[PDB]
Amino acid sequence: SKMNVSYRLYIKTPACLLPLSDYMRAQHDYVSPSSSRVYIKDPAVVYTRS
Amino acid sequence: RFGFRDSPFCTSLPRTIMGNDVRRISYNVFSMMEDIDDVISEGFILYDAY
Repeated sequence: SKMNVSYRLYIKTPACLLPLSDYMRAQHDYVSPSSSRVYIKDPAVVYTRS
Repeated sequence: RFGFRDSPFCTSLPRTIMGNDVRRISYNVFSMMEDIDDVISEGFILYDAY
């Protein structure tokens, strides 16, 4: 590394990388709606009896 | 007059029953009624139709 490499390139640390110690920063919450919900596939029909 | 059992014929449709005027509902309103179960308990007259 010291003798056989001539030039080096440096960039800001990508934010996607994360050390193993900071694994709790990856904790996140996702919400799924209740399974009792029923989604209608039938259209509404409009009528009058007058 | 005719001696019928439980005669369905009245000389005239009564104006008052038990001291209160009999409710009159047009056929169109009765067709669209969704609280029909509460109405029939008291009794009513249907008109505006043949």
